[PDB]
Amino acid sequence: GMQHSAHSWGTGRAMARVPRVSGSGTTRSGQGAFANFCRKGRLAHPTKVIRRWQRKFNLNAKRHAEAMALAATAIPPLVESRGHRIAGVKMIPLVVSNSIKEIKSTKEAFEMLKRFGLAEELARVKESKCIRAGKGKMRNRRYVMKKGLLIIYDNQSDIQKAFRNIAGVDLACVDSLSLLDLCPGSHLGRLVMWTLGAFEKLNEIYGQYGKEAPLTSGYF
Amino acid sequence: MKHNNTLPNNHFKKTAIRFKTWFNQPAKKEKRIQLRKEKAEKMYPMPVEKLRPIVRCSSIRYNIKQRLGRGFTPEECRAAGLDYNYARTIGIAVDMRRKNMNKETFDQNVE
Amino acid sequence: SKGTSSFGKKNKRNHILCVRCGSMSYHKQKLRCSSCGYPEKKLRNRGSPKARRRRGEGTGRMRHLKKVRRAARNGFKGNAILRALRNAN
Amino acid sequence: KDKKTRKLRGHVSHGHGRVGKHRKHPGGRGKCGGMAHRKTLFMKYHPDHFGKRGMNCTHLKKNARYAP
Amino acid sequence: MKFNKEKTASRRKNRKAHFTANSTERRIRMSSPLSKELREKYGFRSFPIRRNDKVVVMKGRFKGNTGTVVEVRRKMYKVYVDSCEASKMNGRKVRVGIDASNLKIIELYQGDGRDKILERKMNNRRMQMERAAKIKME
RNA sequence: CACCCCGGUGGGGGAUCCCUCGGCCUGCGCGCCGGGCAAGGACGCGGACGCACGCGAUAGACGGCACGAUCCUCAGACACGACUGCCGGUCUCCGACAGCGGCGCAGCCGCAGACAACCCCCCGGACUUAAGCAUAUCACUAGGGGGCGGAGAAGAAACCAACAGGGAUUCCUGCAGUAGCGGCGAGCGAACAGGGACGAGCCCGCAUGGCAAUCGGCAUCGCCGAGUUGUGACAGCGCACCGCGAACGCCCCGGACAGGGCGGCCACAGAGGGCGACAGCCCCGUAGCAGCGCGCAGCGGAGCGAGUAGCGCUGCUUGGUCAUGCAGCGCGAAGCGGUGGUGGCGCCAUCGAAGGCUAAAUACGCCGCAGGACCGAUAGCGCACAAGUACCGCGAGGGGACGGCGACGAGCAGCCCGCAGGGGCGGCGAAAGCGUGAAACCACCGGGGCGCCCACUUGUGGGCCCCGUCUUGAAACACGGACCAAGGAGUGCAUGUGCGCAGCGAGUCCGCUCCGCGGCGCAGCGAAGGCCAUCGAGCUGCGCACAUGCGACCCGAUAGGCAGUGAACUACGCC
RNA sequence: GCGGCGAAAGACCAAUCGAACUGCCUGGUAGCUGGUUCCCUCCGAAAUGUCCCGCAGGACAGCGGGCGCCCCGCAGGUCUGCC
RNA sequence: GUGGUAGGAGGGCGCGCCGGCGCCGCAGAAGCGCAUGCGUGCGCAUGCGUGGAGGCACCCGCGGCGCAGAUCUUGGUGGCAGUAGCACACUCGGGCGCGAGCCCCGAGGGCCGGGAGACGGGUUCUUCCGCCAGGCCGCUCCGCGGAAGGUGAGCCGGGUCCUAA
RNA sequence: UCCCCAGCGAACCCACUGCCAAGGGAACGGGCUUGGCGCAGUCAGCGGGGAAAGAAGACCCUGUUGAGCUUGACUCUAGUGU
Ligand SMILES: [Mg+2]
Ligand SMILES: [Mg+2]
Ligand SMILES: [Mg+2]
Ligand SMILES: [Mg+2]
Ligand SMILES: [Mg+2]
Ligand SMILES: [Mg+2]
Ligand SMILES: [Mg+2]
Ligand SMILES: [Mg+2]
Ligand SMILES: [Mg+2]
Ligand SMILES: [Mg+2]
Ligand SMILES: [Mg+2]
Ligand SMILES: [Mg+2]
Ligand SMILES: [Mg+2]
Ligand SMILES: [Mg+2]
Ligand SMILES: [Mg+2]
Ligand SMILES: [Mg+2]
Ligand SMILES: [Mg+2]
Ligand SMILES: [Mg+2]
Ligand SMILES: [Mg+2]
Ligand SMILES: [Mg+2]
Ligand SMILES: [Mg+2]
Ligand SMILES: [Mg+2]
Ligand SMILES: [Mg+2]
Ligand SMILES: [Mg+2]
Ligand SMILES: [Mg+2]
Ligand SMILES: [Mg+2]
Ligand SMILES: [Mg+2]
Ligand SMILES: [Mg+2]
Ligand SMILES: [Mg+2]
Ligand SMILES: [Mg+2]
Ligand SMILES: [Mg+2]
Ligand SMILES: [Mg+2]
Ligand SMILES: [Mg+2]
Ligand SMILES: [Mg+2]
Ligand SMILES: [Mg+2]
Ligand SMILES: [Mg+2]
Ligand SMILES: [Mg+2]
Ligand SMILES: [Mg+2]
Ligand SMILES: [Mg+2]
Ligand SMILES: [Mg+2]
Ligand SMILES: [Mg+2]
Ligand SMILES: [Mg+2]
Ligand SMILES: [Mg+2]
Ligand SMILES: [Mg+2]
Ligand SMILES: [Mg+2]
Ligand SMILES: [Mg+2]
Ligand SMILES: [Mg+2]
Ligand SMILES: [Mg+2]
Ligand SMILES: [Mg+2]
Ligand SMILES: [Mg+2]
Ligand SMILES: [Mg+2]
Ligand SMILES: [Mg+2]
Ligand SMILES: [Mg+2]
Ligand SMILES: [Mg+2]
Ligand SMILES: [Mg+2]
Ligand SMILES: [Mg+2]
Ligand SMILES: [Mg+2]
Ligand SMILES: [Mg+2]
Ligand SMILES: [Mg+2]
Ligand SMILES: [Mg+2]
Ligand SMILES: [Mg+2]
Ligand SMILES: [Mg+2]
Ligand SMILES: [Mg+2]
Ligand SMILES: [Mg+2]
Ligand SMILES: [Mg+2]
Ligand SMILES: [Mg+2]
Ligand SMILES: [Mg+2]
Ligand SMILES: [Mg+2]
Ligand SMILES: [Zn+2]
Repeated sequence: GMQHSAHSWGTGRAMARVPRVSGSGTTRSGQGAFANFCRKGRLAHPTKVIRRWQRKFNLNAKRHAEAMALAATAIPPLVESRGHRIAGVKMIPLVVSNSIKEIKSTKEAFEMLKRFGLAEELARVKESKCIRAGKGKMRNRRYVMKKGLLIIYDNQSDIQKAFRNIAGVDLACVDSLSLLDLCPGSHLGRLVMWTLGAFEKLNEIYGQYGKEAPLTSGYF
Repeated sequence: MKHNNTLPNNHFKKTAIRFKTWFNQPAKKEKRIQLRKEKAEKMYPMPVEKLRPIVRCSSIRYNIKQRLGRGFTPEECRAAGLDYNYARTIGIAVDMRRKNMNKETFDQNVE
Repeated sequence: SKGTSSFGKKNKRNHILCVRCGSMSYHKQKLRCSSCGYPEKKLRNRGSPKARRRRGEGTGRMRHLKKVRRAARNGFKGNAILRALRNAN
Repeated sequence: KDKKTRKLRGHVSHGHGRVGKHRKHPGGRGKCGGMAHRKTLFMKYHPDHFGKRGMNCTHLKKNARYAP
Repeated sequence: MKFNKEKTASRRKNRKAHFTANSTERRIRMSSPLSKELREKYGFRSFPIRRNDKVVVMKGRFKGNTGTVVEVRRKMYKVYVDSCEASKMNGRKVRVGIDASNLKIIELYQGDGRDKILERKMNNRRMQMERAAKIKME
């Protein structure tokens, strides 16, 4: 909007005092420029990249919220309240053994989740794939689908290859749990399947009551 | 200005003030890790760091603590039994302008 | 007098075709192009921020530069006939 | 909560009065006029702003004077 | 997921790559599936369609028709099959443009060196299957 | 009858919505011009060729290699290789010379010109802030001049320090909005540390004298030259670098299935795009999968830096203060000298200037690539379109507008009328017939006659001046407003303060980094010497309000400056 | 172009002249004019004081609102009494 | 208990997009038009028509988030208004032609410049064909549209010449 | 010329506009109040009114907004001179 040599024509010409585009012989000539109310004008208060895009949060408070979002996954009234179909699932918290890493092909992994009663959960997510309802479909966000099972694992039970392609399955290492996985959409109670390696590490990452965490320094 | 507040010391009067944003900060970190890995692979047996001396920090605020110095003096390398030019060929850093001040810093670095 | 009558006398043409820049800006009396500054050796400092966008490098054919981008992309191997002859010996 | 602008849509003179106004810089820029027209602001809230106190130390050293 | 950062999942760049594809790429994008009788012989999933290819139409108005490919047009991406036609007003029969994805090849043409090109994809598929067999063996 | 209002149909116009081969932003990569004729221009080049784009008399695919069957408006071309891709040839003319410079020099070379984001050197404003203003500020900026490179510049202490001492530069954090400068006003404002990224060190000169041991050139193992006014030294590079990639059928609706229903299947592949609606299995793709070699030899090493440093004066500059830097001029050193926040002198301490080189971390546009809580055709770049185009200006320069049928298969001219444009019966298609088609407005038709509010039995009564605005006071003979659509104005950052919320709490703060003993707080007072509690909840984040600096709610001066362009009008002088 | 040129009118210097035109600084600054976009609910002013090259403006105070905390008796009043 | 400007506060309505979560759509989405209903109000929901591919609700989060005004900006459209205005020294006959006040021919009556160069224009020149567009009316005409054709130098002008300021 | 016609065909301007009298009112109303009237909405004249349209009054004042110009203004400065 600022790429003109525009000046106000002043008063006395029976026209408003807005900057007019200089020159003659074109339709742009004499038209208003530079103003937010002008066509092809600069928008007033233009957006800058020096905007504070990130927000700071205290690390201990973020760790408490990660703990409370983890406890939400252990409450079966919460997990079915956020849309997870957990009628077939055995326990919540469902913990699978560390022989989960012996599944090599995802056909066997889909069969494994099937015999855990997650078949209705995975099928709900796979059919929920629809085109996004706004202009976000122009901006490389065309498809939305629901959030299904989260599988939390550790480095001794690495099931990344055999499970990542199943629709409705997210995988997260236990050493780095974000809240984007634990309460996606700010809605507590994500359906989480644990491996035995990730489940036994929870008393190391967050410790027990009244005690410091062994793996996280200075966390209670 | 109006009310009771600390007097404003905001220095944005110059229209020549630039802004250094940090959008490259996660990307520079992954570039920095990749170069460190490629340096370690270029010098596979040799350590990626030099051996650096233990020096005492300068002022009265900081002379309670020691940090890691820039290089050993040539008189420290000689007392350890090395020529300082040979000492640079193995992974030892050599500082020609540090002065051998006292026996405690000398004998610690020689050891 | 000052206006419509005086425009009848404007039949001289002061700025003619520049032999360097090709704009109708070479003055006949001054013997200097008002656009590019010919016959000064360096180009005239362009009178606007948009004038580089109209007349600067890249706004023309870039006949040599498009060739040297293509050779630089391939590693400056140069003449394909002479490339095999240097490779044999 | 949202900003104040989202409630002032619809009201002339956004929040700054019809008779007064939101003009550009009445009173001057910054903290000027501390001895002329904002003297009441400086007599009240910063009575030690103007003047000099004490012996100047060109380059006070923090680490040398460290004694907590 | 696509783990290759150097390829686009961008819609804008993928759409621009489709409509401003060059003629070498437009031949590949006009591939068509083989029959099951061709896939037992050749092995590959699909092959780029050519003139004089026998074709069964799989979708659209002419679905279930068989005919030879009489015209391929890379710009506008349309394959014209014999006996998939519509008349103009002056009685002139025009072949109707069908997308190559809606055609299944029944019999592959093999005349103009195409049997070499089919065997080149067949052998590279057979060789790459041998490497993946050895890698999974080890 | 006109007029007005409401509706219907038709116009009118292009809002809305949906779309998007475009933009914007961020990251990464690249960072490669030029007498071997550059940038830019001029003119030409297609069988039918205007524009655009491509190209250069080898002129609209010339060669090699790869690809492998179409290109298409006509005509034609084509396995003796269509259409393509990569690379190379060819590459007109104007535009870099009154050229300038190096080398004994039969001659061989270089400089010029482009680039202007980043970087280095010089020159250097004013608007602005100070509620005026002159110093100050803006700002050692903008701008102009010069010069490089893929980075540049800097750089191995005549440094910091005052310790138990550190140890090139650059960058980050931090010191710190601090010390300090400042009509001590407005305002401005660093450094050592500590932590970190990255790390790297070197060289010329005073080199032999039992012989210049050194180099340049050549038509070359021999000349000629340089040179004693002094020449002299090898550790790093290079090549290779793929082609293939899983898995779907039936029924319904429909112009068409990617939809719905049922049943499977593949997945180290359920990223994305195409395909006649919304596809893991139709297609393109996607996940997945591949390396290496070759080198490093010798003979001086205490060499040392002068019209300088410094002092005096001056001008500029800086936070730099009885001078921080820089320059000019005067004076002009030493064997010891410089410095110690910068008066003199003395101490003590610490370094060695007036010669040179040096990676990395750092900066950055074009361009390429990839992304995005961005914009979605009055938006987003000025340009989604024959956009720096059309067009305007003597000139420097200025600079728009304009997107959308469908299955790109059909979409025609049969009959009647008209010179014709066309009309009417038809025709194609699911429909639209260059999407949707709002409002202003208009035609006709139909209905009805307050502009609004109230009341009811709908035409009566009662109540109502024109909104916005400034104002003591507007219906005002105050100003703005023809109508309608779209657009259109308190935002962003920094720093505070207050409140609320949140985590922890004598502590607290992840986000500079590969790892904060950095900040603030646990206690203050004083100019300081000095004194030191009888004593106190904070730190960090999030949110709002508010203050200030910034374009600062939006729009608006007359002015001022810097750099340019014009005597085609006109003024004068000359030929 | 703080320049030209003028038988002098501040005339003329490209329809521009008591300092041309172009681009930039520049979104110059404006105590001045104009405008400042949803609804309902709760409350609701001031046009005064002091100072200011202050008088079309500010800052402080007063008045409005919002948020609080604390249990201390509160009053634009009359009566009685003394000044 | 109930007015309210400047003003402050609260709770909602509405818009673009986000993370979720419930869904809808070629058996017709958004948008639009007209109705009906709900609503103190912002607004919401439905019906019918149109439309032809997306959309809705809620919870969250981000914000270039709501217009009657700015001699607002851009675009479109009215009234004004079939108004102001636009050829009014020509006349008669004939022709071509669908069509004639203006085009052509003949006659009569009038009027005034015409013809060569420069600068400037650049194909306007000339021929053939056209027109339902342009020409302040009309046109069969044309400086218009389309297709062509045309510019030949020792002697003309400039350069290969000379100098002027 | 106007006027009337065929063909062609704008602009200014525009909150909205039945007309008066007095009153009140921002102290000179088209709209308000109370009275007086007129209304087929057409053609041509016309200049009383719309405090008619032009143009963010050029007069005047204000601005801590200018510029031109002057000098015994303030602070500087080219030039001349020492
Ligand atoms: Mg814009
Ligand atoms: Mg939408
Ligand atoms: Mg003349
Ligand atoms: Mg001339
Ligand atoms: Mg206002
Ligand atoms: Mg307010
Ligand atoms: Mg006032
Ligand atoms: Mg005063
Ligand atoms: Mg109507
Ligand atoms: Mg448009
Ligand atoms: Mg970029
Ligand atoms: Mg060339
Ligand atoms: Mg070829
Ligand atoms: Mg140069
Ligand atoms: Mg400014
Ligand atoms: Mg000022
Ligand atoms: Mg001011
Ligand atoms: Mg002033
Ligand atoms: Mg370069
Ligand atoms: Mg360098
Ligand atoms: Mg400064
Ligand atoms: Mg030597
Ligand atoms: Mg495949
Ligand atoms: Mg000197
Ligand atoms: Mg000394
Ligand atoms: Mg000191
Ligand atoms: Mg040195
Ligand atoms: Mg639109
Ligand atoms: Mg645009
Ligand atoms: Mg003009
Ligand atoms: Mg339409
Ligand atoms: Mg008032
Ligand atoms: Mg008044
Ligand atoms: Mg009013
Ligand atoms: Mg009045
Ligand atoms: Mg008006
Ligand atoms: Mg709007
Ligand atoms: Mg602010
Ligand atoms: Mg302005
Ligand atoms: Mg000034
Ligand atoms: Mg100038
Ligand atoms: Mg006079
Ligand atoms: Mg003039
Ligand atoms: Mg502004
Ligand atoms: Mg009240
Ligand atoms: Mg008063
Ligand atoms: Mg006023
Ligand atoms: Mg106050
Ligand atoms: Mg109320
Ligand atoms: Mg209010
Ligand atoms: Mg919506
Ligand atoms: Mg809604
Ligand atoms: Mg806005
Ligand atoms: Mg509007
Ligand atoms: Mg308003
Ligand atoms: Mg009109
Ligand atoms: Mg008329
Ligand atoms: Mg006449
Ligand atoms: Mg003639
Ligand atoms: Mg002619
Ligand atoms: Mg015609
Ligand atoms: Mg008429
Ligand atoms: Mg009257
Ligand atoms: Mg009356
Ligand atoms: Mg009349
Ligand atoms: Mg009148
Ligand atoms: Mg005025
Ligand atoms: Mg004043
Ligand atoms: Zn030129």
